[PDB]
Amino acid sequence: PTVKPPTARKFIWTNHKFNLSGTPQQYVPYSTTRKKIQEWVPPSTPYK
Amino acid sequence: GVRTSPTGEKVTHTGQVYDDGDYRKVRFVGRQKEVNENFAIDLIAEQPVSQVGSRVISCDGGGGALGHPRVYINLDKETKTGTCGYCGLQFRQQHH
Amino acid sequence: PSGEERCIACKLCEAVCPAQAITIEAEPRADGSRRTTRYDIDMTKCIYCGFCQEACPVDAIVEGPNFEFSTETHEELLYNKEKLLNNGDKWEAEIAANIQADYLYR
Amino acid sequence: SNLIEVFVDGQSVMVEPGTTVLQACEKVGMQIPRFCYHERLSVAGNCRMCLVEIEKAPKVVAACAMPVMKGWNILTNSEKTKKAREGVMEFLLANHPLDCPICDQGGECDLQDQSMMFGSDRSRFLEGKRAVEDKNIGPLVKTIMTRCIQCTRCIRFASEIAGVDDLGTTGRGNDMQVGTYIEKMFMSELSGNIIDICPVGALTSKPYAFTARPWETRKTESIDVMDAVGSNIVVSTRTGEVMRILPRMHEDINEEWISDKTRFAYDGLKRQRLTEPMVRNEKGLLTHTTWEDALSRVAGMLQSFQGNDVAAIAGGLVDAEALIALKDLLNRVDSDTLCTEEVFPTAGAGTDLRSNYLLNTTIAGVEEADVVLLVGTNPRFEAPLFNARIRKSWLHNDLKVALIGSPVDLTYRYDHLGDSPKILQDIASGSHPFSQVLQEAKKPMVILGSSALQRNDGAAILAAVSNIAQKIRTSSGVTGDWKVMNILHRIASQVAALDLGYKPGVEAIQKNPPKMLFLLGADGGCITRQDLPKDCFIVYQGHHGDVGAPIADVILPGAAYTEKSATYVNTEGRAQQTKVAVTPPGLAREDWKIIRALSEIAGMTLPYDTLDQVRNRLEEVSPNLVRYDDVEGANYFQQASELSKLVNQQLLADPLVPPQLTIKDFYMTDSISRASQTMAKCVKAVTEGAHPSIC
Amino acid sequence: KLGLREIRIHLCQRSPGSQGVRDFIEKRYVELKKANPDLPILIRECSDVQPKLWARYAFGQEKNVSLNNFSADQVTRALENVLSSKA
Amino acid sequence: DTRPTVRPRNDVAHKQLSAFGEYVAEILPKYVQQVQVSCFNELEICIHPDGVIPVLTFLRDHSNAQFKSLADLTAVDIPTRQNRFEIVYNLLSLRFNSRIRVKTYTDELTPIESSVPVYKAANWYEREIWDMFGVFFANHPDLRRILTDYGFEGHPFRKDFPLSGYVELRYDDEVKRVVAEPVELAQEFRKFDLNSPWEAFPAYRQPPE
Amino acid sequence: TRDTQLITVDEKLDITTITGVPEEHIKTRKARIFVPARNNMQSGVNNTKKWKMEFDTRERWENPLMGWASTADPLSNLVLTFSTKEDAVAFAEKNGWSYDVEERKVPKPKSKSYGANFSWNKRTRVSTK
Amino acid sequence: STSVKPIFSRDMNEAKRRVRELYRAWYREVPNTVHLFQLDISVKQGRDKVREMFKKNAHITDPRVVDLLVIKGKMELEETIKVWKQRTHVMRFFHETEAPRPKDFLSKFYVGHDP
Ligand code: SF4
Ligand code: SF4
Ligand code: SF4
Ligand code: SF4
Ligand code: FES
Ligand SMILES: [K+]
Ligand SMILES: [Zn+2]
Repeated sequence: PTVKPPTARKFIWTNHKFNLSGTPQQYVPYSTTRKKIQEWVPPSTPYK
Repeated sequence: GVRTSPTGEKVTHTGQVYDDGDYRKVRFVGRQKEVNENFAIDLIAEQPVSQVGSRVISCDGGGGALGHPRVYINLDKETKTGTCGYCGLQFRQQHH
Repeated sequence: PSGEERCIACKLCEAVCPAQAITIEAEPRADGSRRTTRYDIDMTKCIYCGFCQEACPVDAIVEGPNFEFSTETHEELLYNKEKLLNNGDKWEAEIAANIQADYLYR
Repeated sequence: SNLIEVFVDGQSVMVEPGTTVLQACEKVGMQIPRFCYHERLSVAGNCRMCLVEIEKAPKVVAACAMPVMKGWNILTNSEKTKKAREGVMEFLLANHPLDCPICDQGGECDLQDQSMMFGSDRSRFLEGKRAVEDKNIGPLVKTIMTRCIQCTRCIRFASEIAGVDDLGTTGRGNDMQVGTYIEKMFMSELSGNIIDICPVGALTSKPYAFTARPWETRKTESIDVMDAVGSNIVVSTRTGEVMRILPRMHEDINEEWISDKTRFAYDGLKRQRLTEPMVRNEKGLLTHTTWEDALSRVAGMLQSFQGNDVAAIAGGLVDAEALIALKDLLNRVDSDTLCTEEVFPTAGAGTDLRSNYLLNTTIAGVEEADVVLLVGTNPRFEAPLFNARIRKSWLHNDLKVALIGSPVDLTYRYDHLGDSPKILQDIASGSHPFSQVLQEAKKPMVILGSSALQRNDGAAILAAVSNIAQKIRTSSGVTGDWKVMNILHRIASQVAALDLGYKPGVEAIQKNPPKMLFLLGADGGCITRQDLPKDCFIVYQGHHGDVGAPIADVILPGAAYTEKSATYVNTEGRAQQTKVAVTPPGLAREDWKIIRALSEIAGMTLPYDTLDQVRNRLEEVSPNLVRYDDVEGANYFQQASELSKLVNQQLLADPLVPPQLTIKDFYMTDSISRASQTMAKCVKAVTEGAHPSIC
Repeated sequence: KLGLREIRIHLCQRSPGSQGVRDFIEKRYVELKKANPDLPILIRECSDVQPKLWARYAFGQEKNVSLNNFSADQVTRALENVLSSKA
Repeated sequence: DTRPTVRPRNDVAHKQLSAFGEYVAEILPKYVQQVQVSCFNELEICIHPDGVIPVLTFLRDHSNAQFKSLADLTAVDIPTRQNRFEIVYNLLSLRFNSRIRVKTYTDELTPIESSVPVYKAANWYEREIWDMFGVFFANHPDLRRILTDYGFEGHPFRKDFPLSGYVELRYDDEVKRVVAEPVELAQEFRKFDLNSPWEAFPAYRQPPE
Repeated sequence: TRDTQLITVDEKLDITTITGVPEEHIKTRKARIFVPARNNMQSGVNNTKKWKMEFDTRERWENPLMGWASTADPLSNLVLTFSTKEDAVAFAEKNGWSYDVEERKVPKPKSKSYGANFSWNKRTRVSTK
Repeated sequence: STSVKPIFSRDMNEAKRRVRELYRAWYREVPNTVHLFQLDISVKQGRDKVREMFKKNAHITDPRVVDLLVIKGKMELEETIKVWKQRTHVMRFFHETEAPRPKDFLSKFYVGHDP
C-alpha cells in the first residue's frame, strides 16, 4: 500500500477492527424485518 | 442516519427495532446490536443531479463491466428527474 | 462509489445457492428503489462455492479474502444484512482491488 | 361431417372449418410461440412470433390468424420456421431494456422463456436502445413502458372484456407508445387483469412490487369469497406468508379473470386481525385470555339459556362447516333462531325450494340466452365476473339486455325500462312493449339481484319477477329444459346458509330479542345493543375486529378463507372448497373447531371430531354441499309460483336503487376489504384522483 | 317441548327409484306447505342419492326414513307419520 | 460434423450395438422385452425379472459377449408405474471393450433373484438397493442395511420419502444418551418451482393425452 | 408362461406397515390429486400436462433467532408426479393416505376469426387495432 | 391380476408359522439384551415392548406383507444379538425424552392446529 494505495471511499472503515468474538462487542444475529401481521387493539372506552 | 427508539435501541436502515415488551432484546444484554451506520438512502440523496443535453441518457453504473447492466433513461418528463433503476443516480435535461 | 447499495433484490444468488444458505426479503424503499429488507447468509450452511458472486448481475455479493473469522458460538455465524454490509465497508479497499485484478477472467 | 383434414408435421388431424393454424397444432399437443395472440381476445396478428411454414408454400403464415385450408401440412419445426422465430425474437429484444434483475416479471416472463426456447443466444445489436417515459394509470398497475413490446393485449382487453376504451397507441413507427395519451386512471373492476395478460413486465402489480420471485412461491388452489361468484384463484405464499392472488382458469365461472377486490384485498388479511381470545374484565374492557377461560364463560352462559333466548347471526364470509356446527350447537338448546345478515323473502315456499334462491341458468348459461332482464341490480359491482359474462354474450351473441333499476354504467349499452318496481306489473300483464320481447325470445333470462330483496317489499318484488318468469316458461315458445328465473347473490355464505336451513335476515331476532347472541363473523351492523335486552351476552367469532368485536363480551379468534379448508356455495348452487394456504395468525383456530370445542365444554358434544366427519354431516343436511365443482339442477318453479300468490304484498313506491352506484362503493364491502390499505388507496384514487416508479 | 322442528326431503332428479317423491312434490307439496306454514320443509335434490326423509325434533334429535322405491302414496303416508306423532 | 459446439456423432458404434442388441434378443426371446440404442451409442436390454440370472449368465459367459465386470447395479423409483422400481445393471466387457445395460422391474412386494452367483460384486450393491429402496433380493448370502442407521425405518431413496426424514438425533442430558425425536427444522427447506411452462425439446414430445 | 410357481393373493394392496412412515402421517393427512393450473402470468401450457399429489399444508412459524420459517411437517415439500389420475389414486390407496381428486380442467375450443374484427353489422367490430 | 411371486410363504398359515417363530426368538433374547446392554429396564418391560410391536401389525392378511415384516424383524434381532446396535438404538423403542402428545380433541385444540 505504500506504493499502490487503495481507492478511497467515504463509507470504508477508517479504523480496522479485529475478531471481536467472545467480547462484549461481538455480533449477535437478529431479524432485520418488521412485523407482518398487525393485531387488533380493543377500544379504551368501556361501552355500555 | 441511525435513530434510537425511546428504549435507546438503534433503529436499522430497514426500520427494525424491538418493542419495549419484546423479550428478544435480551440477546443484546452484555453484547451489542450490529447496525450499519452508512444508510444508503441518505448517501444516494447526497449525489447531485447531472445535467445532460439529450432526450435519452444511458447509465452503466460507472466502471464499465464493473458496474451494472446498461439501461437507458427517458428525460422527456419535465416535472421530475430521471432515475437509474440500479444505482439511483439522477439525470435531468439541460433547460429541456 | 456513491455509497448506494449494489444489491437490487433480484434473488439470483438465493436461487443458485447450492446449500440454500441465503434468505432474502425485499420491498419498495421509501424513495422507491428495489432493495432488500433481509439478507441473511447462514455461514454454517454455506459451502463457500462462489456461485452467488457468479450469479449477481451487479457485483453486490462477493466472497472476500478474509479467512480468519472463527467464532465461539454458532449464532455468530448466522450473518444478516447488517453484518454483511459491515464486511463490505470493512474489506472494500481489498475486495475492490482483487476484483480489479480478476474481472477480466470473469 | 364438415370437418376438414390437415397435417401437423405429417400427423393427420380433423378440424372444423374456420380453425386456425395455431389451433390445429394444439390438437396434437404442439403450442406455437405467441405474444399478441390470446385465446380470449381479438386476433391481432402483429407480433409475428407465430410464423409457421406451410409445406409447398414460399411464405410463412401468421399461425394465429391464418385459417387452415384442406390438405395443409403445417411444419412447426423446419429451418424456415425456426429462422423466422429467431429473427422476430431478435427484433423484440433489440430495444428491450436490461431490466431482468429489477423487473417483477423475471422468472415468469414469456419474453425470457421464449427467448431461451425459440430465439438465439446472443445479440448483434450495436446501437443505443429506445427509452419511453412511464405513465400513471392508477394505484394498482405499475407501468414501465420501456419494457412494452407493443403487443396490444391490454388495448384489446380493456375495450372488449372490460368495455373501457381508455388505452390505445399514440404515434407511429418505432416511437409507437401504448397509453391513455392524457393523464387518466384505468380504474375498473377488472383493471388488475391487464397485469396477467401483459407478457412482459411493462404492466405489473404495485402492491406486489419487489416482494417475491416466481420460483420461491407455493401455489394453493382456493376459492374467492369477496363475492358470490366463487372465482377460482391461486394463493401464492412464501415462508408462511400470503404474497399475491392469481386467477385460476375455470371456463364455467370466471374464465381466467378476477375482480380487483379478489386480486388486491388480500393485504387486509394482515391488518386488524383477532389473534387471541378476549373477555371483558371488571373494568368493562376487552382483555386477552386463554381458550380454556374464554370458552368456559360462553359454555357457562349457553347452559343457562335455551329456546328463544340463544340466537346467532351468520356473517358474509362464514363457511358451511361453521354454519352447520353452530346450527347443531344451538339446536341442542332448543334454539332455531339461526339468522343471516342478508335478507331474503320467506313468504310462499321461502327457502324450501332451492330454485327459489339460485342462479338456475348457471353463469355459463348466459351465453345461450338471447334476452336478459336485470331487476334492481348493479351486476358490474355486485358480481364483476358475472357482468363480464353478460358483455361477452352481448358482444359475440348480439344479446339484448334490459334493466329495471337505476341507470348505472354496465360497460355495455342496455335498454332502460325505468326504475319503479311497478313496471314489473306491466310486463306481467302486457301493457309494457318489452313484454313482447320476452315472449318472442327463445331463451329469455330474468335476474333479480339479492340487493333488491333487502327492501321491505322483497316479497312483492320476488313474486312480481317470478310471475314474469312464469308467464314465459309455461306459455309455449321456450324449450323445456331452460330455466328463466334467477337470483344474483352478493354474499359468499348466503346460498350455503339457506341450503342448511338458516332463517334469511335478522327479522327473527328483532321479534324475539335474545339474551345470548352469537355473531359469527357478522360485521354488517344489522343488530346492535340498541336492539337487544340490557346486559345481553354477545360472542363474536371471526378474523377481523371491524364492527362486531368492539361490542362483544367474548371474542373467539377464527380463520380467514386463506387459512382453512372450508366449503362455500356460489350464487348458482355450486359447492367449492378452499385450501389451507397459511395457518391462522396467533391463537386463532379453525371456525368449526371452536364450536366443537365449545360444545364439549358445555356438555353437548357434537358428533364429529374431524373435517371429514363434519362434511358427512353436511351431506345429511343437504347432499349437494359435498359435490364439489358440480351444479345440481333445481326444479319445481311451478310450486314456488303457486305458494307466492297466497299472500299479496304491495310494492313500495320508492324506486329500486342499488347500494353501489359508482366504483367508489365497490372497493369496500366486508371486513377484509375495509382492513386493506390497497382498497383504501383505490377509493382515494377514484374520488380525489391522482393529484415514484423506476424499477 | 317434543315437537317437530324441520323436515328435509332428499331425492334424485332422474333416478327411477325417486319417482314417488317427485310425484309427491309435483302435486302434494303445495298443500302440505299451506297446512304447515311455519314448518321448514327442505327439498334438497342431488344426483344419484337414495331418497330419505329427515325429521329434526327438539334438542337436536333427528330421525330419517328411507323413501327408496316408494310410491307417491307411501311418501304421503310417511310424512303424516312425522307431522302427527310429534315424538 | 465440423460444428465446434455440437457433440460429434459416432455411427459406426451405433450400428455395432444395434446388431448385438438383435443378437441378444434372438438368443433370449423368452425374457427380452425391448432393446434400444440411445443417440450417444449406449445399448439397453429390457427383460422380464424372471430372466435376471439367464440373461446375465449369458452375457458374462458367452464367447461373443464376455461381460465379465459388473460396473454398477442400481434401482430407480418411478411411482407412476405399477412396478415402481427399475433394477439397472451396467456391465463392462474388457475383451470387446463395450458396455451394455440390462433393465428389469419389480414392485414393493415382488422379490428379485439375486445376482451374487453371477457377479460377486452384486453382494453389496443389492444390500444398498434393499436398504435405500426396499426391494427384496431372494437367496442373498446376508441381506442387511448397509448405509442407513441401525433400526432406521423407511427406505430413503423412494420418491415419497421426505428429504429430511421423520426423525432427528440429539444428545439428551437427562438420560445421558443420544435420542431420536420427530423432525423439526429451524428453517424449512424452500421448494422452488423451476420448470419452464414452454416445451424445450420437440423431438421428445408425447402423443396428446 | 412363467415357471416361478405363483400364488393367488386376493386383497387390496396395502404397504402402510412396511413403508416405515409414522402413524400420525398416514391417517391425519390428506393428499390432493390434481393437474396444476396454468400460471396466469404466462401462456405456456407445459406445466399442466401431468398429475400431481400434494399434501395438506401444516403450520409454519417464525424462528425466534433469525425470523426464518420453521416447520414440523416432514411432508411439506413432497410433490409426486403421475402420468394419469388412476396412477395417482392407486399410489395414494396403496400407502393408506386419504385423497381428494380434482378432475382435469381443459380450455374449451374457441372460434377465432380475424375477419370478425371488421364486421358490417355486428358488435365484434373493433374500434382500434 | 391376483397371481404374484411369493417371498417365503404361500398362504397365511405358512406366514404365521414364521411370525410365531420370530416371536420366540425375540422372547428369548430380551433377557440377554437387558443384560449385555446394561439397560435400566426389566425383562417384563422389554418383553411387553416386543409384544406391543407384534400387535401393531396384527391386522395384516397379505402373506407377502407379513413376510417382509418377519424379514425386517429378523434383521432387527440380528443387530441386537451381535451388538451392532448401541444402547441408544435399543432404547429408541421407548421414546423416553418425548412428552406425551395429547389424544383428545380439546387438548389438541388448545396447543395447535394439527388434527
Ligand atoms: S458461496 Fe455459499 S452462499 Fe454463495 S452460492 Fe455457494 S454455498 Fe451459497
Ligand atoms: S446480492 Fe446480487 S444476486 Fe443476490 S439478490 Fe442482490 S443483486 Fe441479486
Ligand atoms: S419483461 Fe422483465 S423479465 Fe421479461 S425480458 Fe423484459 S426485463 Fe426481463
Ligand atoms: S403494455 Fe403489455 S399488454 Fe399492453 S401492449 Fe405493451 S406488452 Fe402488450
Ligand atoms: S401470436 Fe400470431 S402474430 Fe402474434
Ligand atoms: K405483466
Ligand atoms: Zn446506474
